[PDB]
Amino acid sequence: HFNVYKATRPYIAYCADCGAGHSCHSPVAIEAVRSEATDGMLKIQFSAQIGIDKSDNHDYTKIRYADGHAIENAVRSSLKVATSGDCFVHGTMGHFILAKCPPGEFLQVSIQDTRNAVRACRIQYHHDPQPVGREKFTIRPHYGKEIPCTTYQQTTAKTVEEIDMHMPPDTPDRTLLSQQSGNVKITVGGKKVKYNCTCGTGNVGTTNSDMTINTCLIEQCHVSVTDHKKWQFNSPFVPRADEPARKGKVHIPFPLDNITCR
Amino acid sequence: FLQVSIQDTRNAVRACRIQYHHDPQPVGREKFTIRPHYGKEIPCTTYQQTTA
Amino acid sequence: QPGRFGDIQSRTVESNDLYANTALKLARPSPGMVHVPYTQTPSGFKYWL
Amino acid sequence: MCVLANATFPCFQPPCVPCCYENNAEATLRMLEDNVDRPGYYDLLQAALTCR
Amino acid sequence: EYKTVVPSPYVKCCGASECSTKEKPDYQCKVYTGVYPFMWGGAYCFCDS
Ligand SMILES: *[C@@H]1O[C@H](CO)[C@@H](O[C@@H]2O[C@H](CO)[C@@H](O[C@@H]3O[C@H](CO)[C@@H](O)[C@H](O)[C@@H]3O)[C@H](O)[C@H]2NC(C)=O)[C@H](O)[C@H]1NC(C)=O
Ligand SMILES: *[C@@H]1O[C@H](CO)[C@@H](O[C@@H]2O[C@H](CO)[C@@H](O[C@@H]3O[C@H](CO)[C@@H](O)[C@H](O)[C@@H]3O)[C@H](O)[C@H]2NC(C)=O)[C@H](O)[C@H]1NC(C)=O
Repeated sequence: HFNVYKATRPYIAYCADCGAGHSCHSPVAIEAVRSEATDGMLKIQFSAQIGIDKSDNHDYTKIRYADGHAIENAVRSSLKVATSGDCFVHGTMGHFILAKCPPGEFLQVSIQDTRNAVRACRIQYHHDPQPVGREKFTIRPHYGKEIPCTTYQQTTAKTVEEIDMHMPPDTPDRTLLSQQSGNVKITVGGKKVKYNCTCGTGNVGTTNSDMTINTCLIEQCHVSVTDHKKWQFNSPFVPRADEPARKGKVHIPFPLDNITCR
Repeated sequence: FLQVSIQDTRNAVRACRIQYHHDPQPVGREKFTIRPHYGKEIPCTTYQQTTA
Repeated sequence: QPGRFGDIQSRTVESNDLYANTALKLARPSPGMVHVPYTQTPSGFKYWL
Repeated sequence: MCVLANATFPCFQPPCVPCCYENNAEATLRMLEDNVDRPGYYDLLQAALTCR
Repeated sequence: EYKTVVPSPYVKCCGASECSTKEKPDYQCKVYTGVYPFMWGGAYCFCDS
């Protein structure tokens, strides 16, 4: 069947603080948190999509994440989501993770890097659940009524939902310029890098292989990997490549459904 | 309170906890919890890592 | 009115037309960042609840 | 009901069948980026990224 | 309850962009001049200001 998560990639966005009070571009940036389920279940949204390995195969243990225009994968274990206490992870698919957290004033998600280094993001969120009914109990009893309530299910059938997707912008880089002696070289690897230089009418246009300048210094030429060929996400932390926009559509998992609470 | 602990030679935890009432309040006129991605810049003071 | 009951009003649950009034405003981005800051009065339905 | 340039083909049977993405990824994506307002989008997306 | 939709910003390297009006509920659009954004590996839009 359709494997829609083949034209999508993890990306790198700007997280407010990475668990230490300092801000840096993390691969596990947190987008909006949705909590319209009565029993108190959250739909946290990553940036680094999970459940699908680097080779675009469904795996229960590998999750993709972006690392400098290069995709790797990390073990699904060590995916820790927490609030004032320590949450419980229910669902896992795509960008979205389901959790039931104790009350608190923030939440963070983190996972080990390829070299086993924690990559965390922390967002301010006032979580305080109130169970359906007229009593503010904590855990379910072994004798009681049944009251209707709503929750997020684990089904991934047709849902009638949308995410806007677009092609990634011209990612800039500077580690690909190497000044040897009065000339620079551009690294390759599949990245059809775009360039713009000021030295002697310069050079406008995109290459696909190595190139030499022979004329000017480093601080005139530039690297702008274009990539394309994969939809990223429509996030406010990463720019667009064109004014009239392109836009796509993907269905989010875990719809909302009726159950009964005790 | 707070406690500090670290393993012995034989991997036995050695601990010590002291009573301490900790309740920080950020500088300014809002008692926010973590820093935003858009705001003002207010001076403060902190301990630096340098050992000069 | 913004911030109270019926800030956004839809003539029917399936109706396409929508009237929203929540004092959405945009602010200049900080130097060296890409974030599109904005400010908005919170939902009127939640405060009515 | 979907259109490509001047094709106007049914969305259920795109002209790229089969392996639309594998043959030409970028062409497939730019194809899907003009049908977002067409009601027959999803069935096109079903066919576009499906082949054995 | 409402839901604020914020599409990704459009940064024009070495140029100027013009705002266009649309028929959307509570639409807001503005253009800011003199930005010098940054990304993870380096700051694109070579033009200084
Ligand atoms: C590669 O980078 C150079 C900058 O080093 C870009 O040149 C810049 O081009 C823009 C418009 O194409 C210029 O903006 C306007 O130019 C007119 C020209 O008369 C001027 O009157 C305006 O006041 C405004 O500056 C900009 O000046 C120019 N910068 C220069 C020459 O240093 C070039 O566009 C880049 N390549 C591509 C393909 O965009
Ligand atoms: C949980 O159960 C409730 C009720 O058991 C579901 O609400 C029901 O949703 C259907 C939508 O298919 C409503 O039908 C609608 O009827 C109106 C006419 O009044 C029509 O214009 C619509 O096109 C649609 O056919 C139904 O009225 C509504 N029930 C009530 C009492 O309002 C709910 O969808 C279930 N699922 C959840 C909450 O996730």
